Amino acid sequence: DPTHFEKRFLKRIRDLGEGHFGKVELCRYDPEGDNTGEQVAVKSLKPNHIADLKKEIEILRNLYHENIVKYKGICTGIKLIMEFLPSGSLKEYLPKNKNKINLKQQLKYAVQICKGMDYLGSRQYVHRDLAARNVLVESEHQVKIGDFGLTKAIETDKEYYTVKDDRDSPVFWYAPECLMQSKFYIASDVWSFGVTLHELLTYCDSDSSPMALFLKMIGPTHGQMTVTRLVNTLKEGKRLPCPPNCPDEVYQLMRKCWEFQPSNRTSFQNLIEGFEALLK
Ligand SMILES: COc1ccc(Cl)cc1-c1nn(C)cc1NC(=O)c1cnn2cccnc12
Repeated sequence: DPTHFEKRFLKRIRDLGEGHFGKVELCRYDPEGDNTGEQVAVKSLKPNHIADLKKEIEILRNLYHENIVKYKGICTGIKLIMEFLPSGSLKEYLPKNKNKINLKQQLKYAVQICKGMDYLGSRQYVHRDLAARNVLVESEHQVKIGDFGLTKAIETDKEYYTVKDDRDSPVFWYAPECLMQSKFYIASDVWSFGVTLHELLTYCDSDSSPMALFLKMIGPTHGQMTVTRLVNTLKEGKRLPCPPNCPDEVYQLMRKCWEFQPSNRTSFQNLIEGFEALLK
């Protein structure tokens, strides 16, 4: 079985990244024992979260798209084995490559994120975690959606999935329905995409991050009152400002991701056409 990675041959090299419950490591699968084996990215949990990882593995095993990270297999306790992309995420790549990545490349990356996301939605799934940290860089010409840790299936003939465990949520990327009722629609991922586009256009600058910008708008002195204050700001019609050097035509497309009601938001296909017209 080419998708079965034996524990004895999966050699840990170094850490790539870490979250609250999981971590990704660079390993080499070396059955020959001479360091000629293929490098792979391995996701595992820190010592039920085990059940969630098993559902995440089965989602990725069945996704096939040029802008979705490639599933390679499993190591059985279970580890998810995937292709290794040495450039890492946009969050680490963009601050180090501003000279190479111009506006034309930023908009092509935006089209690619939209294509991967439209494919996920056609498979009846809602991501719930679309942010620059979850987009990997294949090359200066290609990006891939690189994590599916919070992904849920939407029931047939239903418009949304309700999440009970909303602990450690990326609130500054969440649409009003997610914050107010814990409801996740395909239109909620469109809202998240608008915030990821803002990150891409600022080259993931820490000082102008969505969290930093919203906290200036609401006040960084609230604590447990932060989310209510965020909801009030959005209900008032306030939104993230236009990124520096971002043309108005691009900002207007970003604004279409942030219509208050999910049913009024632009689709991923409408965004692709919008960006393709600006690229011509
Ligand atoms: C999407 O990334 C993550 C997802 C979950 C976690 Cl827990 C950490 C990262 C992460 N943090 N950082 C800083 C870098 C990461 N990842 C890579 O560099 C990487 C390279 N190839 N690859 C393939 C699949 C997944 N990740 C990678």
